[PDB]
Amino acid sequence: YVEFEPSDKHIKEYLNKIQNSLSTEWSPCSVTCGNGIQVRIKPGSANKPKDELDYANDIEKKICKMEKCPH
Ligand SMILES: [Pt+2]
Repeated sequence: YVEFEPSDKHIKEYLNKIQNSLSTEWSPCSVTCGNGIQVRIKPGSANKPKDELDYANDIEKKICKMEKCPH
């Protein structure tokens, strides 16, 4: 059945996109309408170099919901 949840592959793609602004503050929502994701570096991982961020443990993720997508 369709999951209707964001996928890890897609969240990782977003991480690539916003990597220059990635911080311990929540990122912008990945979408301007519908459902997307926001990500941030976990506060306890702020000291880590970019190349040692573990997806599961060092990155936090939350669903964000914008207004319905228009036709
Ligand atoms: Pt929104």
